[PDB]
Amino acid sequence: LPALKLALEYIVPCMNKHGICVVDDFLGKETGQQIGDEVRALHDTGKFTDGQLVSQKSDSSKDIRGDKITWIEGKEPGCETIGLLMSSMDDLIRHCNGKLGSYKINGRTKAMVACYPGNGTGYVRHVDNPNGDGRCVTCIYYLNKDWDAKVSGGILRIFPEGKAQFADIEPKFDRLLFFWSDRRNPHEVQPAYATRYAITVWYFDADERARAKVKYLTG
Amino acid sequence: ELDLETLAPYIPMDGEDFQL
Ligand SMILES: O=C(O)CNC(=O)C(=O)O
Ligand SMILES: [Fe+3]
Repeated sequence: LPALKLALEYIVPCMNKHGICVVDDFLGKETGQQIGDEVRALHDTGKFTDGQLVSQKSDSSKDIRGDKITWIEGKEPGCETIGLLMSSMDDLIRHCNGKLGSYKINGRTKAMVACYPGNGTGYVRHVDNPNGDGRCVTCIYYLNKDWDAKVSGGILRIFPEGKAQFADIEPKFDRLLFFWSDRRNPHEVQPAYATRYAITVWYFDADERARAKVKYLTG
Repeated sequence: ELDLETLAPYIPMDGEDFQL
């Protein structure tokens, strides 16, 4: 499937109708495995640190999210396949332009590479972008070979506003997920009992992200 | 109601944003 057809025939209608869109077998097993090695290498070489919160108050970040992460630009040596993933995500989003709600997506974060090190770690119910920080689309790539959610947990459960059913996303190998980052999609990472890896990029709406930067720079 | 930013995943809020 070309990006153009995936974007226009699937991602766009799916995002506009449901606000949550899964693409399985996104890059293929060979590229998926390479990404998984790069992530293992980061993990093994002690690159990960505690996942942080936008606004840190009295409780530890670890009470809220049990993952450890690093940020990847995609050009670092030994991270080139993550960079290919990021370009592939970018390509999809660029082919969606002007058709994802009324968003105009001009930019994104670096990739957040995140590991829940089993042990019942997860992420309490949250909204990625509750207060208008610019993030309009959350994009997650999973790379967990041999994941059995009934035994190892780690389900991403999303509660799409107004819907008769919540969405349970297993963190399955080579699975790509898009969802609106705002309050339409509260979500949680249910406790994980094996090592769970995912790479997240957030896409920014130009106008909202500009306002967010303004509020922050004069906050 | 809770400030939901206290639960939201951190992102760099200036000068780390990749332009597509
Ligand atoms: O890893 C997942 O499935 C979901 N992660 C998050 O919700 C997050 O980090 O904001
Ligand atoms: Fe989240």
